[PDB]
Amino acid sequence: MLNSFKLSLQYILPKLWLTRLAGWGASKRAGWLTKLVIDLFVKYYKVDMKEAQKPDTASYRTFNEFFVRPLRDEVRPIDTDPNVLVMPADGVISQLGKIEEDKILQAKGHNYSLEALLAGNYLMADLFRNGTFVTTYLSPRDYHRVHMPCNGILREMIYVPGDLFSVNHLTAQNVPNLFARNERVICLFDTEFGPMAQILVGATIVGSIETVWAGTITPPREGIIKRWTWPAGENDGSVALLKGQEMGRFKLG
Amino acid sequence: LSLQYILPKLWLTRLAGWGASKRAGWLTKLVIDLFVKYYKVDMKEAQKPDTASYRTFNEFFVRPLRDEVRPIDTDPNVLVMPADGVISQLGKIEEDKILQAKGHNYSLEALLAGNYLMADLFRNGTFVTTYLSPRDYHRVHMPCNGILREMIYVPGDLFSVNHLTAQNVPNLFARNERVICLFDTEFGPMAQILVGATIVGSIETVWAGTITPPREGIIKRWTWPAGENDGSVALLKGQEMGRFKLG
Amino acid sequence: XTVINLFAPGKVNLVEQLESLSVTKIGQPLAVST
Amino acid sequence: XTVINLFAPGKVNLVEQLESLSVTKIGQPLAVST
Ligand SMILES: CCCCCCCCCCCCO[C@@H]1O[C@H](CO)[C@@H](O[C@H]2O[C@H](CO)[C@@H](O)[C@H](O)[C@H]2O)[C@H](O)[C@H]1O
Repeated sequence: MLNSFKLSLQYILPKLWLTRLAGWGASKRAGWLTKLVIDLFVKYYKVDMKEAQKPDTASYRTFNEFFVRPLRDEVRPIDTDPNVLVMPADGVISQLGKIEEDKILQAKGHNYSLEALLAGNYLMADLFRNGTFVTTYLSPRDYHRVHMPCNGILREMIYVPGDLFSVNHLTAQNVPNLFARNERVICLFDTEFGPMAQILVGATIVGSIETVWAGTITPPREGIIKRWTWPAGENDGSVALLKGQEMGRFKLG
Repeated sequence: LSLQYILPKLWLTRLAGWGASKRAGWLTKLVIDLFVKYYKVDMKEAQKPDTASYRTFNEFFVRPLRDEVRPIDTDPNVLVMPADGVISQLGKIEEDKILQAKGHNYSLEALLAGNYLMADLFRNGTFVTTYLSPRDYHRVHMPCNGILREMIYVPGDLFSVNHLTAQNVPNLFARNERVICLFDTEFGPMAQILVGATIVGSIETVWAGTITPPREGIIKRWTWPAGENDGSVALLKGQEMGRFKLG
Repeated sequence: XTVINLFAPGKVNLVEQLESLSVTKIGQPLAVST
Repeated sequence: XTVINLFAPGKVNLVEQLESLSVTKIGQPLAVST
């Protein structure tokens, strides 16, 4: 119905082979060539290296080291009202607002299912029916680690296999279920504000997802849904994170 | 084995589906005759043994048989085979573990797309994996009377589902596109899972028609009420419940 | 294609002569109540 | 990339000035308890 070369590429391109290839290159200690790619990236995407702990591009041994570069604490002060949930990621708001029954906005006019986002987990969907959602978009120029909006006890993590569509205005408007079909990690926490999900969704090239408690979840890509549980916070074996603390990140591969 | 990872399995599936849905007269008939030749199809078993009788290749692929050629066992204590072909593997579910091939296990939870509550129904139970080939009848029939409770469409890959891939591709049945059907029966809760493969990627049930294509990349769950309720769906032992075709 | 059946524990016995590569036909015996 | 947050009904109000293309910075306000 829409006749777009770019949309066709999303379906035509071997997005996974490209993601693997880029992950291979981004893991190489390639000295001057590593440094060149980083300098060209920083120039083309207008990265603010002043915000990084190591502002010198020669300090990074691999591209991925640079892509996941840490910031200076002082440059992201954590709001101190314990009634304030804070932004988990640097970037822009894609969409946000009320979950209209099961319905989340992907773009103006274009909905998707909460149950579909949560891989058919109707019991976890029930926690969030008629609740609230925020979708943050991280770009190549942004810091690529993700932090807690509030204190949380980790209860549940679900790895979901999927595609590696690009994320932009064309895909957000034209690929149905973009965030519900792309590879992703669902994290469920107990918080003071009730149950909270923080879902990390991959994209072409930026396909690798880590959490601080499990390391790299993907790659490799084994094709199946995997579920992990943790007990309530009063119990041995529980996992606890503070507001503003790092909980995961994205990288190439 | 290398081909399985390189080949654009879904492009090939879509292409074949397009061709197999065309009312293409002589060309339809040619492809059917070549298929019947190459795969040694027994057309004596079909209701319409005449290959000109089929307006599309898919019509032929899903050709009905004559009742008399598949008598349904009569003991109401006997569950019958759902599909023509060969047993791939069968036996006990070892806790969460199902045998794919010698030396290859897979997770019941992974087969059921993370549905731990449906996995609990079958922990330490029994499983049967039937393999249908291109020569076989491609519709699937009830092993006993059942009330449909739950259907789950699961997106995935379209690996080929032969003895070589069964031996070499980890989680083959848990990663391939598939439909999970859950029934109440006299013998307790029972699943009949229809798993697709390269080219043969289209899955129907009699109650919902074609589930896939299209391929929208999300898990979809449908529920039906208990028996003798409005909107209830009930099927008899040996009755058709679904099928596979190209696309 | 492939069809996978699951039955709850202790509900059926597979007919004993079925093993890997046994020929299947719709309507033939697969398992019996316990 | 993408991060999606889900919160239970009645539990938070989004900061009222946030909309599509609002700049996000880790540690800045996103929502308040009710
Ligand atoms: C997507 C981002 C792309 C970033 C740029 C990618 C460029 C890829 C170039 C491919 C070749 C680089 O491959 C890289 O070769 C150099 C050789 O100098 C090796 O370098 C390593 O071993 C050699 C000795 O054997 C040492 O002198 C060197 O100090 C050490 O870091 C790396 O172990 C290897 O990873």
